Amino acid sequence: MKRTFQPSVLKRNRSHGFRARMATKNGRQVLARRRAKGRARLTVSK
Amino acid sequence: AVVKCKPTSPGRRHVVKVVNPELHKGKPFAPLLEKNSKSGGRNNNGRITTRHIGGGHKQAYRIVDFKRNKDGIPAVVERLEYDPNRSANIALVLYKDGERRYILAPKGLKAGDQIQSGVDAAIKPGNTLPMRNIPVGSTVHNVEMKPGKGGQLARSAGTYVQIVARDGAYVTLRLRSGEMRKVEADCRATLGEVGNAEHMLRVLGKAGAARWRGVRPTVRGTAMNPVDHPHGGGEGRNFGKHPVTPWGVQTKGKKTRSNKRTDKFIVRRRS
RNA sequence: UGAGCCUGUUUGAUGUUCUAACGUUGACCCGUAAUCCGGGUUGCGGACAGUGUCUGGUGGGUAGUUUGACUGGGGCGGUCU
RNA sequence: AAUUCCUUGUCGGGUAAGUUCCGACCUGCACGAAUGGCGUAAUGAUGGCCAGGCUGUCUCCACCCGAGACUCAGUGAAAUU
RNA sequence: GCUCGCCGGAAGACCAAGGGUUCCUGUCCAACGUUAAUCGGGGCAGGGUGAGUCGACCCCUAAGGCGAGGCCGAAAGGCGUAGUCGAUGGGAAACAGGUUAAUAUUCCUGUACUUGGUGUUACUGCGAAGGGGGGACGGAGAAGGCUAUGUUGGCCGGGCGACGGUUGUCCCGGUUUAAGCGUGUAGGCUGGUUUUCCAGGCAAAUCCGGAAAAUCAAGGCUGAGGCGUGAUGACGAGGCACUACGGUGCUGAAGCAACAAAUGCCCUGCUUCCAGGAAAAGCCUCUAAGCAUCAGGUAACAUCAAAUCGUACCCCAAACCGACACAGGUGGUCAGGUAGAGAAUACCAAGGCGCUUGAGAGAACUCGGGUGAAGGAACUAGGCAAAAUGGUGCCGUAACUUCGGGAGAAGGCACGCUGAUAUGUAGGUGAGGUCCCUCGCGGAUGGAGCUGAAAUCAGUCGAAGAUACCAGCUGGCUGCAACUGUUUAUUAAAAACACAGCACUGUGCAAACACGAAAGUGGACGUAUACGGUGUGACGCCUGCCCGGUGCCGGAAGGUUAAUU
RNA sequence: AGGACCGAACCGACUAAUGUUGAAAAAUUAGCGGAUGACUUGUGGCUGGGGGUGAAAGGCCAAUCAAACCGGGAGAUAGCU
Repeated sequence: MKRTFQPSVLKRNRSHGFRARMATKNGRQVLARRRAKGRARLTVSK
Repeated sequence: AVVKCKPTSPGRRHVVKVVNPELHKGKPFAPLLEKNSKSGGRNNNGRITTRHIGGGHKQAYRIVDFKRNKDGIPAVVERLEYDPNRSANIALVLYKDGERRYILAPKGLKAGDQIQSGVDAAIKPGNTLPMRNIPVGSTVHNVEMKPGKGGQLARSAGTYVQIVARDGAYVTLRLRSGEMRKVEADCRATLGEVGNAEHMLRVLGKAGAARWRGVRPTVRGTAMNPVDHPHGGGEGRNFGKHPVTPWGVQTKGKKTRSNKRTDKFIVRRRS
């Protein structure tokens, strides 16, 4: 049967990437929260 | 002509076609074509704004001349053509100086005919004159509303307008809807009436024909739930209420015109 | 043509004319290598249209809520001083 | 009658025997003309009824061919208390 | 190592997406592998990916995103011009053979090709952010020419058979060769050349467009295949001497014709139909500012450069999505033999596999199958399930009908093998020879060789000749919806939704209407034969009375009535 | 010529049996419908929660829909066990 997850690198990067987050005001708040928590990986950029 | 199809299949029983053995069988003039992309009824916000639109056949746009402001140089008709963007045929005309253009096709016009425009052109079909220079009681088509803007009235298949009177600097016209209107006397119009008067005798015959032209199904409001339409609900077939639109306004009689800037140009509403 | 006031004085009502506020999703020129925008000239309207404050009408399109107790189960019937 | 409670209404045909099916009658509890009335060739993994051929559906069950169930060696759960 | 079984339009071969060392070699069996393990996609160590021509990067745009100035909004922000990004699309160039434990159009051998810079010679009007050409485009159908590929002959090398025969009309194996360069064929499209004039292509133009004369009738573009060279090369069964059993070095026969033939190529072609079938750059041409000794442009030589990133392995699956070494899901390319209409089905070739617990015995009961005396729906809510029909050719076929249908209605008859007509028939393909020719991939005649249906008559075997897999059950009377379609992913596929047709009503263009505090946008680059809302639902005959109640449309004489004064 | 006819690849889901701590949190076996069209499929893009899309079933919006998921008001209130 067909399942929910179907990978694609281009779509992943265009959706949840560093530059996508930086392009708007709320992605920068997401980045600030994650930096405050102290995460090792900040985005999905590999 | 109008031709019936034979009942060789259930989808061909009720089809009537219009056939004209005079249109071009070939490619249109290329220097007068542009691109035309579809929308589906969506606007710049991405929302459906007009319902029941989507799909169809790919089409290209033909640049047609509605102004007719190249005066003093006669032309000759070359061929009649097909245009998928309107309900009337078009014609390709050549000018004595070596230029081509597109225009609407009047009734009774064939290849090899002369046309002209200006304040000193003959009164015969296909010519363009100001209505200051057209006799009262004439039949015209492709009429302007302001001087120098372009034709906006009587542009469909088999349509025309009458000049009924004249006074001062205005003219009075009767429209296909039964309404009387005033326009300035410097506006332009073309003699005759539009062609293809048999466009209303065709029967599509099946739903695929409607799909081919870009029309999607319409869903009745009495077959819905009371959360989608003011008409939905019931244990069976129940209406018990006054008909209304999907947004609450009453259809079947209520009026919707409100424009005080233009009411000075109406002499009697359509009857 | 309705009120004062003696044809003279100022405010009202209906109407015809006008241009200078205001409108132009009419035509031409420039910024410019541009169907946005701004300026210039010129036609068409014109104190109408449209906007702000206040005010009468309509408004299940939308929202917050109500729709009592006794009872040989509850409802219908009956009762509540 | 996709509509008729009394109801398996009364008459005719099909069966040895037919509350279902077909044709009529009119007493329409409570049909009816674009929330349409009466007909209609062809199409339907649509509802009801009748025939020919076919048969283990049945009177009424018998035998055979394979995979488990049983014994030996290896690994090794579960709900519940 | 020998025998046995299974797939073979796949359970074989190569990729894109996704994964990232799972690839080869040595060593180890604690944990992992539904059992043991000397084994592994498991632990530890080393090795392995070689590009001017393959991709990416690069030049150009589509849907769409961002957006200097600008317009709009309490703030945050929204929409858009000039521009700038964005492939699933357009744009230069390579073939065959050999090699490693693991790479190959990249390494080696042989023969090729494309784009830029510099320099020397010879001639010369060059120049764009502009004009024109081309790139450049739909569905269905048909038949002519070819190739990939297969079969049979001929040629070469080998055999004379475990049990009757096998020196022959006998058995086995091979018979392969590319890109590039030259010739321009089957066929497709288009009249050629020269001179004069002009309100058009935002300015100009020798370019495009329009008009008028004279002359010649054959000039030009496109194009599969075949043929020559590449090739005195490479490859090739076998043989000659050594073996750590993986090989080394040399030698090396024949290497032709006929027939059949594609869903692949000519073909972006031809015919026909209506629903009328992308954009920009690379490329070819014309000129403006400007330079005219120069710069630049065209041709022949010598020379330099072509950078950087990917390249292992799996890819219908034990390596991707499903918590698992899970009976599920996943786009593209390749297409042998016999029987067959066939990419269906049966047995095989190249190739790959026997699915990670076994050994016995032959109770009841459960699951999947074969056969059954007499009867033939008596079973059951109901013929649920099972049983049955099933091909080609020809006879022959009702009520009703919108004249197309119903119809494959229903019901019948023939079907294997051998011989003759005819030592291979009708048809298809087609060499040698003889003539003509504007001399060539030519034209006419001729029939050697190869291939090959269907029919009639006469004999013969079995119970059965459409013998296996494959392959419609048929008729009669009634309710509903006219028809093909759509629907509750995961208990409802229908009489429910849609549909072509009919009617009422709104809308004069800055249109009604809808998304938006607004700017703006769709309706539509449309204009009453157009567009929005509402009800009915092919077609035939039809659609009767009521305006008291609630809505909607018109009227303005009277009565009541807000802010303001 | 055809929203024509029989039928594989491809797209679906009408009947029966097995399975129900399943090989599988929707499958397998034998039959079944469409198959040149209102057809099917690869890559990318747009529509955001009182909102979207819907040939209309209260259908779908990441195994969740008569108002999605996550973090806050928050130790909401609970004459109830």
